Amino acid sequence: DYSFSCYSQLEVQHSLTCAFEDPDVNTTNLEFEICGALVEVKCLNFRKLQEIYFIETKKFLLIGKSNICVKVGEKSLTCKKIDLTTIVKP
Amino acid sequence: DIQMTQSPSSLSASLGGKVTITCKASQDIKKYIAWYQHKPGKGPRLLIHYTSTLQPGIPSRFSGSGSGRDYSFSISNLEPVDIATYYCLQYDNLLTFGAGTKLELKRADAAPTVSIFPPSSEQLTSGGASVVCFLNNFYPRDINVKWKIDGSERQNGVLNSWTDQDSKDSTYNMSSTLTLTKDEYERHNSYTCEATHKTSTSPIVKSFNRN
Amino acid sequence: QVQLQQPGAELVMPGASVKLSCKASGYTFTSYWMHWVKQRPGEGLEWIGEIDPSDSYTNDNQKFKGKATLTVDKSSSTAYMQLSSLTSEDSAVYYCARRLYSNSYYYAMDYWGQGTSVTVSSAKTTPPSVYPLAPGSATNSMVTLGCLVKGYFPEPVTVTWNSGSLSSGVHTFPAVLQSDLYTLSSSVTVPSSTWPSQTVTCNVAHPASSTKVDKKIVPRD
Ligand SMILES: *[C@@H]1O[C@H](CO)[C@@H](O)[C@H](O)[C@H]1NC(C)=O
Repeated sequence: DYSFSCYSQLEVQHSLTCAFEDPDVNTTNLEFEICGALVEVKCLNFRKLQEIYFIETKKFLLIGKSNICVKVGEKSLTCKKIDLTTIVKP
Repeated sequence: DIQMTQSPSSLSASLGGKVTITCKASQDIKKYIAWYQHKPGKGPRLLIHYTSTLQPGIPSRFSGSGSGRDYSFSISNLEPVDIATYYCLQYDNLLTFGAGTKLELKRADAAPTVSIFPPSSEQLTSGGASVVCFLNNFYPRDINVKWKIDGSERQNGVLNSWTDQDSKDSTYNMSSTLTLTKDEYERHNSYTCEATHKTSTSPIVKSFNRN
Repeated sequence: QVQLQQPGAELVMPGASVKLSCKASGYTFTSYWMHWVKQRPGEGLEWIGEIDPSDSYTNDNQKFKGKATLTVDKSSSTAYMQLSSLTSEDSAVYYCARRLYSNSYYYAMDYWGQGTSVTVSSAKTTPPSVYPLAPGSATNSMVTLGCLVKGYFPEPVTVTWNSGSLSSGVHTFPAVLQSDLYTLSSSVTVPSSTWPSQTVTCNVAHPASSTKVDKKIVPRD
């Protein structure tokens, strides 16, 4: 499977990072997506770097559990629903 | 929550024509609107999602348009298979439906066929008596039935039931029932159901003498 | 080829708690969401909530808080809606519909279900009373024959002619509740030189009372 463990930074720009937990993923053509608790659009796409996906946008509502999914093209690969206020790095 | 005012509530056009239904949201729903067809009995069926993007299997004669708060939907070359209701739906923050639009096919005027039926023997032996008046195949839908027992217009003890516009022939149907008691039924003689319709100046009169 | 099956109608007295089902077939169950819609007899459509089969996440309307509780059984590929503390204001048709393919929260649906016509009433279940409607002592080209069904509860009632062998000309009218007893009528038109030699039978089935009546239409002596 393609599980992952995200962590967010926000003490007052709203940042959210997600790193794959599986050891050797191809990590090509697949992209992360964040839905729910957004302003203008219902879903927004991450940005890849090395093997970590990064989304930095102050348009977060910070309410409820937001849905982080992985898509390969237009089909979803896996999904999870996490509260962004609990995933905070030290 | 987001008020989706639909207009009109009911319309009618000719065979092969074009109809238009508008829907105005109470706020900017960002082009997140869909239109649903709803035939009697069966469940709804999606026609157009996201303002104007159609579904696989939906003919090209169903179009849509709109912006921000005002959207429109149109049906071209009306076929008799489109007699149903049509609902809106926003999906920007909630899921609010419109008031609906009853579509009706404008066919030629058809005179109502009237049929009268006295109560049965199995019913009269149980303290009841119901006379039945069927009015089948008639357009327009405006119909009025009146029960007359020996000339006296009876107002109490009437149960009416109409039908929707069936896709075939594009007509309507109606059934009136004069429920009584064995006593009050076996004390009179004539039982008429007079129908007032557009296709006739004089009311279509049908009765039966008990003798 | 997407099928969404629900029971046609269920009768449960007020104050209890039921669980309406929605069985899906023709697609991967953990890939699409499910929505529920309540419709009153004269009113329109009212969205109740949405469920995600991936992890039982709910986005429900606040109007139905504590009343509706969307659950899901993934092994049977089925979605349930539990309605607790039933009252007369809950007697409505409940449709279940498959949501379009999306990860967003608020999104529309495409394929629907047939809907469960729930009737909430403390009245007793009553079998129907069926009566024929022959012309009597009344000679043209077509002849109309009727079938009346009075004194039954609850809904629904399936009325056919010749056990389904007659359809062109059948008019099953919607029932009318009076004194908590429904009344239905059916009509069928048949050529003149056909009805006497070829019999016409009205079949009336009521599942809640487990009853089925068949009445043959005969003129007179
Ligand atoms: C990723 O997948 C593509 C096509 O499926 C393949 O060509 C490529 O070699 C894969 N990556 C690695 C590191 O093997």
